[PDB]
Amino acid sequence: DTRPRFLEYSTSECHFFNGTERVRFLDRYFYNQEEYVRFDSDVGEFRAVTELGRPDEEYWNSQKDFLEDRRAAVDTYCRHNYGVGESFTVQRRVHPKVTVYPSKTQPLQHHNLLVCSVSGFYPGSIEVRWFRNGQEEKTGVVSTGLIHNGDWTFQTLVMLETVPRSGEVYTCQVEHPSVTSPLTVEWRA
Amino acid sequence: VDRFYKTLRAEQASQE
Amino acid sequence: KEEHVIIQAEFYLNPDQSGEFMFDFDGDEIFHVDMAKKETVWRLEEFGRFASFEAQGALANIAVDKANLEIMTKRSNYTPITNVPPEVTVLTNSPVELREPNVLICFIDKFTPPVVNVTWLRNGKPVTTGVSETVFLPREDHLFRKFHYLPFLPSTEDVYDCRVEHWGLDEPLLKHWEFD
Ligand SMILES: *[C@@H]1O[C@H](CO)[C@@H](O[C@@H]2O[C@H](CO)[C@@H](O)[C@H](O)[C@H]2NC(C)=O)[C@H](O)[C@H]1NC(C)=O
Ligand SMILES: *[C@@H]1O[C@H](CO)[C@@H](O)[C@H](O)[C@H]1NC(C)=O
Ligand SMILES: *[C@@H]1O[C@H](CO)[C@@H](O)[C@H](O)[C@H]1NC(C)=O
Ligand code: NA
Ligand code: NA
Ligand code: NA
Repeated sequence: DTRPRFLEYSTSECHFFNGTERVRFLDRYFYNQEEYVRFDSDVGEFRAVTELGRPDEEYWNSQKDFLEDRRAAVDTYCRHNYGVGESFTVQRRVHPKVTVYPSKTQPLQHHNLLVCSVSGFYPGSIEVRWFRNGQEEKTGVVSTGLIHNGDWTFQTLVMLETVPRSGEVYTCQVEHPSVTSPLTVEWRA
Repeated sequence: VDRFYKTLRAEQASQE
Repeated sequence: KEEHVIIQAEFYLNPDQSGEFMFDFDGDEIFHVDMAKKETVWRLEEFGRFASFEAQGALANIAVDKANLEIMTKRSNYTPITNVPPEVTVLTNSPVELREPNVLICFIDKFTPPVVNVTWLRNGKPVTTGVSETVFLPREDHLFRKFHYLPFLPSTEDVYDCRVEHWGLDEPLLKHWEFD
């Protein structure tokens, strides 16, 4: 479609620190790609982000019932919605699937890769460590970083650059809040 | 016990 | 220092006359409101057992967003949106094993306006069995994220494509996937 488009977009953001002890409420307004005005709970009033948000800064700050509503949002809206979903969002725990497989080097390099895939876990906070005969490998460890799957799960690929020698035992160790003791998958040449 | 998510109500912009 | 972030993201677009209302928690959709049906649609069905949402609140907000769009369009001297094309990434839910169920993920990121046509292509042919998708998810800036899914049975024979259509792209973007 060639026809021109006009977009009005709004985000009402609740930022939580130390549970609900410290909250930052952000009422943002966007026109097309431009954020024009916003309400910051720290500021306590509406402020124009650009020139286009100036009539809203003057008008929304004079609307006393609307300004008091925004000032009370940290408790009546932010803290309230945190509690409503707490058991299945904040406290949500999905245990990971740990897969260890050898990989081909791109192209022929001195070292081959040993991939530790950690999938289907929640939350995002995870510790993935590589071991060589009980000793932790700190060098030659390559990670794709944290991959969000968009379905309340995460994944990560933690590679080890090594030469399969001696008859060694390689071990990937996984630590996640969903499990009490670290998870391990052993691999041998 | 309120197990309901609350909507942050929207207000009409300035027509000036 | 930030622990968690809850975002209520809402939009209205002209001339399409289409709106959307959703709640986001740490980048994940909690729920969205079905504008046509006047229904709350939970991302994971267990969410509806512990929490609830009155869909009327979302629709009342959308009427205001529409009115605000009308005002903002006039205020900007009728300036249309500059289309930002998306970055498309195709991946799997887990490592690939032959004849073992897996999920293909199509991640569409950094785009505006929030309008796409996403078709999954198995050997160049469209597939709709088991397909699922998120709504237009919020980002730190003015741009949008979206996830599309295709549950599949891995084979050496079968090849895959995610065809994404956006007004910022001159040609429909096809991101390919195949075994090894
Ligand atoms: C998504 O799909 C529809 C078609 O099914 C697109 O709408 C068409 O766009 C072209 C412009 O080149 C027109 O010729 C048609 O009249 C439109 N058809 C309909 C039914 O509206 C739409 O543009 C696509 N959306 C995106 C973002 O690409
Ligand atoms: C978190 O909140 C409590 C309130 O009693 C306080 O004791 C504690 O110091 C806070 N922790 C941090 C890291 O700020
Ligand atoms: C719209 O046009 C007028 C001309 O009088 C001008 O004041 C203003 O800068 C324009 N607004 C924008 C957002 O470009
Ligand atoms: Na951890
Ligand atoms: Na309930
Ligand atoms: Na609700």
